[PDB]
Amino acid sequence: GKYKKGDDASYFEPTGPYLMVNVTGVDGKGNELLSPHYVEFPIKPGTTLTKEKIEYYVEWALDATAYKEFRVVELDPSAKIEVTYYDKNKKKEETKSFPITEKGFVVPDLSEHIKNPGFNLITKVVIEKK
Amino acid sequence: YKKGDDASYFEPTGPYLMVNVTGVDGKGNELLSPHYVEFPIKPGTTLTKEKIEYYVEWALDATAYKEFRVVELDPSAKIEVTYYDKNKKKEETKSFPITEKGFVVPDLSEHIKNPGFNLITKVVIEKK
Repeated sequence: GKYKKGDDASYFEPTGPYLMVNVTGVDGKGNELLSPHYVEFPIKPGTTLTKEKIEYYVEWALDATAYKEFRVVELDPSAKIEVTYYDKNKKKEETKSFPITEKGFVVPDLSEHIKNPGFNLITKVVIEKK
Repeated sequence: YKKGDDASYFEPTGPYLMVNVTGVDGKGNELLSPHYVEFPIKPGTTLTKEKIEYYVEWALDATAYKEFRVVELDPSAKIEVTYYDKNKKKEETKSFPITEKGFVVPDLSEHIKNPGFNLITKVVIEKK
């Protein structure tokens, strides 16, 4: 490609829990500047993900694009981290949502159901150049 | 490695600004009929009215009017980009007005590697 997202990034699917960032970067006046690029970051259950760590993960997800030099200004207040998996026991698909807060929430261990759950972050973020 | 020197004899492989300019004098007599030039651009750049003015002046340097300066730009000018949305399977077109504050060049990577940002305008030019 002309900008192949993935310097070295794993060629095969992740072997453990990961955070998937899919943000759309916008300016203040509501103009879309950057379309969502797929980016993965491994995470560990037991970790606490706060709003500040989320802000830094999205700034790092931009470094994978042409907007590598932008900083996060403001994260959509309604963003949440969602995870979807199939529960072995009940036999249904289930989805958990965690809100992005200052105190934060702890990464759950869903390994009993899936070894590599995908924690999804899909929002808009106002970004500005450094 | 950035975005290319003297520019390609083929189609660019990165975002680029296509400049289509008609140069007139202070009386609207036409001096230069539509003249086309390409400039590579980088997503994330803020394109202001003043920057556009400089780009059109540079566009004139490859013509009999290289010694002329841009005096006024048509106030109805706009930058438009047309691409094919890969999610919607349709043609999409975005317009950006030329203003003093300007606008930030979007990255349309998800849909097209080398989008062409079209600038069609008429400008008053006068010898320096």
